[PDB]
Amino acid sequence: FYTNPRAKGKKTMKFNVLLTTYEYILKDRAELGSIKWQFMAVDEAHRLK
DNA sequence: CGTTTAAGCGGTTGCTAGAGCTGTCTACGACCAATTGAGCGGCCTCGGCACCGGGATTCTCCAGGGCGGCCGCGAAAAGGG
Repeated sequence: FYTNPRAKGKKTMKFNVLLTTYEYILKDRAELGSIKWQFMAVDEAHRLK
């Protein structure tokens, strides 16, 4: 995730696109909600109906 | 300890049960008065068990009649002087 993971400060990102599923969104919402996302793409949006 | 499997969580999709609210009404139960008949106590009487007097029935005992054994006793046959 982090370009500088050993630093104690605000760590910048290293990746560009993160592919995930719904289960790990509901499992790791605390570790993924504190990221300033620029774009979001949700496949099979009828699950979000 | 290795492996499988089913619990846990999230999700669909419609209908129905049930809680809550508002409204109406009707049968049902509280209430009261008059009444009376079912419950509690006593009083009287019979069914059955028991007590007492009287009469019929069977078992035990005392006395009479007959028979056996003794007690010397006494008439009689045989021996002796």
